[PDB]
Amino acid sequence: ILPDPKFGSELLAKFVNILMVDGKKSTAESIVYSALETLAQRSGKSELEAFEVALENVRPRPVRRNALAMRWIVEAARKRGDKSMALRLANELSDAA
Amino acid sequence: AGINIPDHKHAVIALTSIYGVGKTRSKAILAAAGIAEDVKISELSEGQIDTLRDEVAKFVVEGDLRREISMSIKRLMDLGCYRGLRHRRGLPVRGQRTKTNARTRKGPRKP
Amino acid sequence: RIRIRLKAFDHRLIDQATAEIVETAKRTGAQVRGPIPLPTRKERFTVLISPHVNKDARDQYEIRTHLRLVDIVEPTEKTVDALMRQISL
Amino acid sequence: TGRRKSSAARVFIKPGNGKIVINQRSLEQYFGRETARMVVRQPLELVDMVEKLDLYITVKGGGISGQAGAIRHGITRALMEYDESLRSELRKAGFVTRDARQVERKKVGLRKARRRPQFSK
Amino acid sequence: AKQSMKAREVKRVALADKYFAKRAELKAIISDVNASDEDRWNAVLKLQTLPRDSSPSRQRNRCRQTGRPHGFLRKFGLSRIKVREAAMRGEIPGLKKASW
Amino acid sequence: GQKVHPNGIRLGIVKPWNSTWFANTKEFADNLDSDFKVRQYLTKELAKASVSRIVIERPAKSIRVTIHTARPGIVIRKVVADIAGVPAQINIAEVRKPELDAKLVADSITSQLERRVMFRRAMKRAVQNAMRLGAKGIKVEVSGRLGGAEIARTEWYREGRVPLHTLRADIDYNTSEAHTTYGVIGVKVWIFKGEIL
Amino acid sequence: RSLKKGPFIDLHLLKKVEKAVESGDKKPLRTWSRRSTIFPNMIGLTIAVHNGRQHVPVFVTDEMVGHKLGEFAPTRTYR
RNA sequence: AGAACCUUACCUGGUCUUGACAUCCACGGAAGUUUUCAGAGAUGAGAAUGUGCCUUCGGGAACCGUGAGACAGGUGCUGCA
RNA sequence: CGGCCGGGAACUCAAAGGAGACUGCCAGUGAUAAACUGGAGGAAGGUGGGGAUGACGUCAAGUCAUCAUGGCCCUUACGACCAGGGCUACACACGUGCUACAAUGGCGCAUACAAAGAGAAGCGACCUCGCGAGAGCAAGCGGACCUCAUAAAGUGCGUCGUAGUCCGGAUUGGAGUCUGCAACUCGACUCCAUGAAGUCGGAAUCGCUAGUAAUCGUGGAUCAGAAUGCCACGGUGAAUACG
Repeated sequence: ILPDPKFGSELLAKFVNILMVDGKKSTAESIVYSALETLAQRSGKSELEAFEVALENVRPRPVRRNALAMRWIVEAARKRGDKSMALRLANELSDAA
Repeated sequence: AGINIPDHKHAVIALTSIYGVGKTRSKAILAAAGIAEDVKISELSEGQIDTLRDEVAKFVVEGDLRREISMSIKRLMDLGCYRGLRHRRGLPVRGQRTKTNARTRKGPRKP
Repeated sequence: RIRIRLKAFDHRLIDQATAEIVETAKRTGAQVRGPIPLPTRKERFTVLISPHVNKDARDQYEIRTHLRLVDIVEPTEKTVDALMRQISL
Repeated sequence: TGRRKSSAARVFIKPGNGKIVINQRSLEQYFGRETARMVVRQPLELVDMVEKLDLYITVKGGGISGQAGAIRHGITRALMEYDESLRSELRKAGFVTRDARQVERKKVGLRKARRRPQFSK
Repeated sequence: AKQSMKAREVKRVALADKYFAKRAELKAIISDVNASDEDRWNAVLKLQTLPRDSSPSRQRNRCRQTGRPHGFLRKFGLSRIKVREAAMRGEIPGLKKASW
Repeated sequence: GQKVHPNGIRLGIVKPWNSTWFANTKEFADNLDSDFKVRQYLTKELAKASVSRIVIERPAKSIRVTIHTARPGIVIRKVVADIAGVPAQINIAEVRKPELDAKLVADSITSQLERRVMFRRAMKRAVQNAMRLGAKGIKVEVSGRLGGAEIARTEWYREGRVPLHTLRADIDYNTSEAHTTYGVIGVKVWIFKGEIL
Repeated sequence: RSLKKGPFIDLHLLKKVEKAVESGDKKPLRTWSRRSTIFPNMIGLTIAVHNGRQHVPVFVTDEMVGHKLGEFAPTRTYR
């Protein structure tokens, strides 16, 4: 299991892994980079790196808790399109805050 | 003219809407007429449209293509060949498999 | 200049063949360089075993024909004697 | 020299202070996708003498991450032939190299290497 | 795979070897199209007077010792079962259990 | 259920092939046809000559056929020189141990069956003569209509040690078919000599 | 056909059409090589194709001058 | 691990039946080659040419045709021999 | 400024002969035994991975249709031949794949990366013609050199924007190209036009735990030509295994 130490964040490695449907890694990296760009508008308190309020979600081991949380996040993200590479992070921030 | 009135589309994509000219034929017509391939019809002036009308009417038009297809199929049917017989009975002509496939040619799967 | 190619089936067979060739080459002299082994050609093809209904039953056959060659910088009378004791001029 | 999923990689030591050229081209021109540079920077960051010494690399075969792993094994073999203390310090951390994870041979009677076809009752 | 079928095969390859040359010249003057429409017509004339046999279109190249029309290879010239038995009893160089 | 050939899996392990010649594709095809035709011809003309092994070698435009067998004073290259368009020569290897020969014991079993000797007696005589010579393993098997009745059986006898999942085992296996008034009977014989590789 | 060379017509059909022009009256023009196409000498003829078991006559005119012979007589049937 | 006639083992009409394929007997002719007509082709009738290697030269040896007896052929049946 | 040649056998590659990991060592557990866990060394640590390797017998399972054979039958025949047709037919259902139902998407431009295999009664450089399937010319190569042979997803720019729309491609018409005596039942491909159904699938069911599945491409056998099939190879590359 290799991480992505460009940003560290093995949780974001899991995120790009579950966003790597059909094995497309560079495109999922572009997706998470657009997500980082749209997240740097606010950026919270290191919110562009880690997620604090997104852990205790409305639909809940802590590793399995985070796995179910990110699964629900990806589901509610890919549920709609309309410039998905911003609408997915829009749904993410709506579910988080 | 009357037909092919889209909104916020490029010229080559717009010219596809006429029954008888599509993507590559629109590209060839625009190359012969000297028209850009990316300009929308709303930004396009009528000075190119009056030439485009004759440039497309040089080739087959909607009604002419429809009546040509109709006269060809009725000609083949009245000749009574294998093509005409399969066109009358609703069977494919190019040697497709009517055992399980050719549902689009045969009709709805009611029985 | 003069390239002598040879082919065999067994690895020890092609090894002893090239050994005999390089031994008679060191005998005749003329500064013969060593053997040049080339990558073998693998001729694989699957065959249905039984003549009836069985698709998972297919064998795997391997062909490993070893093809090597040696070089001669200048052909001489002793080299042609060691020849007449594949050729490319 | 090292390899990774059928991708040969040859290395050469040359002190250049930031000169990384692969196949007579810069790394930013030849490689890219903003992940290969990072996965080859990952050994270069902790213990690898990032400056004061550079490495001329050539690659043959492979794709992107395969060539990245091949040149990573190449630079760690260059470090090993340079000295042994840094090799031991790399092996103490999570940098054990030569990971043999090649592609499995296609089987017979299957749709892929480890995929049995669908069968009904 | 019968004696009659192998007789048909050997007479087919014999007629092919006999009438190969004139059929080859006919195909050559058919492929060479620069002029001589009437000579092309006469080439088709001779090609139609030539029987339908004696051509690689007729050449089926089935098995030799068994005559099996299915499961043939142009490298060994026999059936799948016969080349399997040949590699089984071991009278052909190579053909080991391929394992890579 | 369905095992593999011992020789067919140990072609490049212990027991070598019976043909040594290289050629291109069509040359390999016609040469295979020629060698199979001359093998069938030699077998059907010397079936009573106790023929065991036919090995062919073609270095360069020359056939060398060696017959590994016992009792060599039966025949004495005419037929192979007439059929093949290249020069050919014959050799005869009078090998020892005439009882440890798979083709010879298959011929003897088929001859006893066509002479209507009992199956158990024939198998017992075969395995006893095989083990008395000084062998290590012998497995015989008769298949098909054990008595000419309407029920077919596969009676097999073993003795000593006949391994099959050991690839370094010097095991030779041979099949034979006898054409009798009750059909055909297929005999499979296994001879295990030693353990060296 | 490859549509550049001569449209293939069989020799026996050619000579039977010649005999029909001479004295054959164009009625009993039985054909078996339906693989041959048609070219403008077959206008208003009565050609009997051997599509199935016997020969069935079909009138061929200028509206079907460029076509194939096996079209005008089918080989398929429904209940 | 491959249907366009072949494959083809099948059906419509024409054929040959010691046979398409292996062998025996007696006779004639080396073998072979160009080519025309009836015909969808299989098939029948012609017109020229070649005539050898050995010669016990009433004939050897492959080859083509004629007549009969053996047989042959069968992808016809029985894996419940 | 092409490994192109001198030069070198350093390195890759090539095929050989060997070596390298065998519970080899330490601690603990375990009836000191067998055996297990952790750790160092080590490229590989507990048969490293994969293929191959199929027990006595079961289904009187399939094959006398590839073949071999006891018996039965045809033997002016069910035997040999010939042309056309069928094997590709179509009220319907089932099975295995492929293409999609698009926005990690389509299309336009430039461009990065192989393994493996095949080739002479063939592959085909290179030029010209052609929007094209391809045609004329033709050196090299039964071959690590010559040819197949331009890999694509990816990268960089642009176009639209959530619609059957620029997704998708069935069907049909006109015209061409290839092999093949011959392309209509009964081939493939291409130029243009038409562009349908399809908007994520019910009860239910199948495969998969690793650089495997998932996705994209290439080659080969078969074959005159004719595969979404089969057999191999490569590119990117997951999540889960508490039980």
